[PDB]
Amino acid sequence: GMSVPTTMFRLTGRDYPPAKLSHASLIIIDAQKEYLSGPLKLSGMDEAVANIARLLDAARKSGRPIIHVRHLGTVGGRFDPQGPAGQFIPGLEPLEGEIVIEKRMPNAFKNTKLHETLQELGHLDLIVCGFMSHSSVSTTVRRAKDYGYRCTLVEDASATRDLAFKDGVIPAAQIHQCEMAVMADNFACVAPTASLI
Amino acid sequence: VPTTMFRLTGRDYPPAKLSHASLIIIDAQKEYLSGPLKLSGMDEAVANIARLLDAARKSGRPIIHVRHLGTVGGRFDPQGPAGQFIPGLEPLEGEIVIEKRMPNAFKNTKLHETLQELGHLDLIVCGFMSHSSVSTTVRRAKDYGYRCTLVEDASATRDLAFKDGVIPAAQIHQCEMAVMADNFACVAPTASLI
Repeated sequence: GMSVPTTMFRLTGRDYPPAKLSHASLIIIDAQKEYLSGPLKLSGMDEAVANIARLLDAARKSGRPIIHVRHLGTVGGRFDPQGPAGQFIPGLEPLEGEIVIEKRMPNAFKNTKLHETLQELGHLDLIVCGFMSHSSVSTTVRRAKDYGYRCTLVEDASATRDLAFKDGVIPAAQIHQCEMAVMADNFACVAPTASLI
Repeated sequence: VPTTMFRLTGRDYPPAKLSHASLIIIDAQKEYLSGPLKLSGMDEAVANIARLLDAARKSGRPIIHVRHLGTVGGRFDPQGPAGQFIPGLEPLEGEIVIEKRMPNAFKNTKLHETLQELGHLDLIVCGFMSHSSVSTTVRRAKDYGYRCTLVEDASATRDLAFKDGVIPAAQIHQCEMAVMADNFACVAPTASLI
């Protein structure tokens, strides 16, 4: 057969199974209207949002803990909390009983008590989705590793945008695939929505 | 060509000047020269770390060597070659050495204490692997309010598996440099700093 890279997980024998929704807490990062238009408009949003909605539906049907994260934002600015950009994406609004936090940093733990909350909920397995894959999602998943959580990142329920590399452009798909490979190497199980619901 | 999150939020800062900076070299160890963790483009990355070290030493700057602890039968075997510094990238007396177990070089280390003691908000970061310990450490440094400049040609990674196959080291590295430049560090070549 064909030789391929080995994940840090498999090399060290630290690979864990993907999360089962039935034993997990679901975390939806930054499902906000900022990402539907303007310079932060993300690629492949129709399907990523449809998949977040599927995960939410499944989590609610199953009675699982659900945590919604949003940017604190800036009044009159990006993720404006007094304007459309700070609002939840239609269909991805929280319901009564669900946890909702506001954060300043890409790391959703920093000054939010997300750690205390996840301790209280009692699950080491986290299912993670949202935006942007390379920034708040990547950072939060990495931080969760430090606290000993097992993350399963839902690759088709997350998105990013085209990024600059010097005076050129890397498509959103290429950024996203690279970050999914990076996550799978050493920071999370990476899985499609259909495998969880 | 896209703008950055930094510029959109007005949170962009200038690249570091070596004269006002602390230099951090992440895991410049022999593990990454051979074996399953052999990284791509190491000849030039190591030559550039050596250039940064030279320049930092000539100018009397704080230099922090982060080394991975390692384990018997694991990576960076601390009783064997893999755990040693790459030739030419060894510390000199009066430099700092910090041992770590996790990709985040702050976790269970005195790296934060040390950076605070050194006084410099500006960090020049290089080393290995770009997507794992380097990316993680630079992301964590944002939390503490540090300004990072990541030296893209003094860092490296390896080919990785994904759902649709194998992504070459060069592609991983370029994408992570674009990611870093969006929201986590100024990204600059070695030549611009020395």
